[PDB]
Amino acid sequence: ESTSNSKNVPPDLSICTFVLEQSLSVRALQEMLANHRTLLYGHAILLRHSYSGMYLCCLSTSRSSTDKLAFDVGLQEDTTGEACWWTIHPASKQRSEGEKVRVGDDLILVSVSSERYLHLSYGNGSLHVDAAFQQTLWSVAPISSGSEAAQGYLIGGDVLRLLHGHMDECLTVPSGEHGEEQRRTVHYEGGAVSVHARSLWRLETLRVAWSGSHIR
Amino acid sequence: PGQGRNNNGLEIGCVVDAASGLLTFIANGKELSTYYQVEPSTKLFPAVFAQATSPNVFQFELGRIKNVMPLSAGLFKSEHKNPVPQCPPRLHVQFLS
Amino acid sequence: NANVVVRLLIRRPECFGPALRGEGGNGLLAAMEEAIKIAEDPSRDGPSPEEDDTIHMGNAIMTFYSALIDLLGRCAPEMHLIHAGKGEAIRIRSILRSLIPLGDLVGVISIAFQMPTIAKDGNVVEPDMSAGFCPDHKAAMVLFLDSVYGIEVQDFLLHLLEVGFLPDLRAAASLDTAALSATDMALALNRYLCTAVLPLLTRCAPLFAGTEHHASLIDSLLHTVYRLSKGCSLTKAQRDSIEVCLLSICGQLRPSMMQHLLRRLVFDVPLLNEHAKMPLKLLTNHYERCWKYYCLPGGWGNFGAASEEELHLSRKLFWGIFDALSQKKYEQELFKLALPCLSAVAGALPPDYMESNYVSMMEKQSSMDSEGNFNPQPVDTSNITIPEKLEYFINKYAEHSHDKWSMDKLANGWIYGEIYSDSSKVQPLMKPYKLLSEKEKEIYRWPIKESLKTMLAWGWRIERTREGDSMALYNGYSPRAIDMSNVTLSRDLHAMAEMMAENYHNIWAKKKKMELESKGGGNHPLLVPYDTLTAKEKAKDREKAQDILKFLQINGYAVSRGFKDLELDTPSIEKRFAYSFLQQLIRYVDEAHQYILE
Amino acid sequence: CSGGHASNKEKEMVTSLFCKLGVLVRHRISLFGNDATSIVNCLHILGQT
Amino acid sequence: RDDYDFLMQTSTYYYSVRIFPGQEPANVWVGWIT
Repeated sequence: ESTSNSKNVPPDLSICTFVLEQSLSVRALQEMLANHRTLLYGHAILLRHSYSGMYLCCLSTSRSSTDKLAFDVGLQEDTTGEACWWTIHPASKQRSEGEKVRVGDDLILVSVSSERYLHLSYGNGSLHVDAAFQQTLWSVAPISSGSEAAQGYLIGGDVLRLLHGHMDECLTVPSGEHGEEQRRTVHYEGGAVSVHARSLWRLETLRVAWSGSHIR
Repeated sequence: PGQGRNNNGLEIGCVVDAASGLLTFIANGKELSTYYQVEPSTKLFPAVFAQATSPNVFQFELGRIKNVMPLSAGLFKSEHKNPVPQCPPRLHVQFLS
Repeated sequence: NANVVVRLLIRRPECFGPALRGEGGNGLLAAMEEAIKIAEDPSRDGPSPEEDDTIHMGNAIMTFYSALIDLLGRCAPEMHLIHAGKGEAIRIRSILRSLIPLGDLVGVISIAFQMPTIAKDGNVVEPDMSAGFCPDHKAAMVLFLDSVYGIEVQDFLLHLLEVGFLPDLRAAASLDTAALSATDMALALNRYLCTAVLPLLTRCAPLFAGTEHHASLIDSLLHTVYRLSKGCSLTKAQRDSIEVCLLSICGQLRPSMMQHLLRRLVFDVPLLNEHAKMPLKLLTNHYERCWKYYCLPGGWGNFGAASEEELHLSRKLFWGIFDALSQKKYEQELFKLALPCLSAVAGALPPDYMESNYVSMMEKQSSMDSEGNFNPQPVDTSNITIPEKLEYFINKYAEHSHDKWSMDKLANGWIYGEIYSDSSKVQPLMKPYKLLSEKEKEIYRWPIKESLKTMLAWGWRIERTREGDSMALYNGYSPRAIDMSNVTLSRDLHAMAEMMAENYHNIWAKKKKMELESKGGGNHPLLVPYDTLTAKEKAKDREKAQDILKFLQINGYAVSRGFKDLELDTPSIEKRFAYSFLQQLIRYVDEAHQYILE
Repeated sequence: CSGGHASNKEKEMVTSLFCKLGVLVRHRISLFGNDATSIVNCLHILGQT
Repeated sequence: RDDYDFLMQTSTYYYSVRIFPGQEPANVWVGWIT
């Protein structure tokens, strides 16, 4: 998903956001497979898709985008196995294995299952993300932290309803008429639209980094 | 008459006039000499006794000929007045065992 | 070390060459074929401004790719680690499997070779290996296929035999003359086979257990391996590898699938020469394993019993080996190996086995011979005369064959032959068979004449049925297809069809061998016995014979071998194998008593 | 049940073979050397048969 | 051509058995059983 064109086309970060479940070491992960924490270089991390709840993995099947050697990167439900774990490594010489991973550093991700890099391929007319042998530098940017201040306190990326009165009306669009042209109008409506999905709105900040922070 | 069975395979048509209980057989468009006269209220199951000398043996073709109902009309009360041939799933091939 | 090397190679993927690097690079099979084409082309093979300065870039490319595949195969993890399921080993095996598709390996193995040939004045023309495709290049493919992919499924094993291994086994068994067996390609093929192919088959022998529907291929495998063993210029290790492969396969084959192998051994084991030791052990193992298949009348359960042909062949084995051993002088190893064979054959043969008075006429012992093993001798049809009553069937079958030919031509797309249009290739004139000129009758009639005269010479009755053919004889181009695909023959009909197909192959082989001797060289792959041929090569002869028999059956002309046993010939006092054995045993004991008396 | 019975002449030949082997083995074990075990075993099995 | 009135009012039913070519008709019997 493009983000440099934010001023022209807003990106969809709701499907780009990932969560770092575990950061076990290589040996610990191998032992566990045989059977909070700060991320450090050389560890194997587990990435959970925030929206779908699945896990980033190197799929065995590959569409073979003229490479014939790169697997496809996708999502799978099962966290069992070595497909969902990715070892993180420094990209430049200024960082080494075992160093605490900084926010602004560029990372190299290696699939545990196949030893293929998380690689960006130019082969197609569009750009493809696939598990290949050529390394691609990935920059990890934070969206939200472990604070999550209270239950209220609007944060970026939140889905909510814009109540007009004291839970009297909600901002929404016509939906029951079943017409695409006239679903574009905006109005306050009262009733069960307060529990329907026709009155749900998502707050999207104009910044990529820390887009899930508190709204000021 | 001996033929090569090349234009078509052997097509023996069985005809039952149930109002008269008459059973007739057609070989290749000509009525065979053999015929039968069954009793009233007789229930006749269509059948074939075949000895396998080929992979493909035969076909129960549930069609019709001129001025005759198909078998499905007789078998099913709902399709009694329907001249369109049908093979509903209830009609299947059973074998002696 | 293997893990480190594989990781370095995948990190730097340019080490695999233009092919295998991805991003437009073709496959290994395409690269090898292009290398062969480059080797053929002088412009790219040489510089064009002892090996000396020449490099033979095509051979260089082949050697590079073979070496890369060999290194990867050696870097593949071991089976104990794979069974233990260690993650790094599984990952490495998966990486290698992704790098090299199985189809590429099978295709490179299926790639054919260049064979040394004989040229006029009787000299040898031997293509150079330094500028050509070598068996070492496939010895690497076999290593990779076994190490990474492995052969653990019968379908893949049989497919790989019929596409890649059997052609090369036949190709090395064909180079068994004095002039060719000492050349380079024969000497490299022997090494490649006996070090890569035969051990692989030995290790995959348990997958040969249930191959009852691939007899035409397993027979070819057995016969070619046996001919390789009989051949010379083989080292002791190569002979031992051939022996272990043959014993391992024969120990898992069904009893009925070694009929032709036994039929070939009955002519070599009696000689009791040096070569007659591995056959002498095959017979022992086979008759110790499958003795119920011969002894008990019920059989071995799923496998049934013998067809009296195998019993006659076993009796001939026993008596030939016994008589030859009696005449021969004493050799320690030969007499240590012959006695178990005799005992096993005697135990397998039922004591009350009465000799078959029905000795089938014209058994194909003339199809082979001593030290030639292949003498194509078709059954003579010149002296026999056609019956006067089969002319109607001649015309019917000639018309039907012409109709099928016309349908094939229409499928090709050629238009109706109103006039002789050779420019548009409408020359066959595509007319109804009646309108075809009487001069062109022969092109369709004569093969039918040959087939009927052969069947007559084999003493067969083509008997016409009054109840089936009387109404038949009483009763711009629109060809009509007599679709005989669904027509099915009986078991004896299949036997006769196979016999006629073998006769057709013998005719073609004799003609081609005369042409080959006239040309002074150029051996053809198909100059091998019908039993050694595979099904896809026997297909056209089998279809011709089946088509003729099916047309006869459809028209009602029943084809019967038609020989009746003159009498039952029970003589339990004369015809029993046990009776003959006891007679000769008593005779030998009496002779020994007389000798000890003097 | 499966295999047939030996003929009367067959059993006559078996008995004749046993008798001839006995006549051979009479007083000639030393001349037979180490084979005397083989001859006596043949006589044993024939005696059972 | 079949006439519709007779077609609807008739009590005559037909089926057929096609014995395929290559199968001997002498080993096939076609008809009805109770």
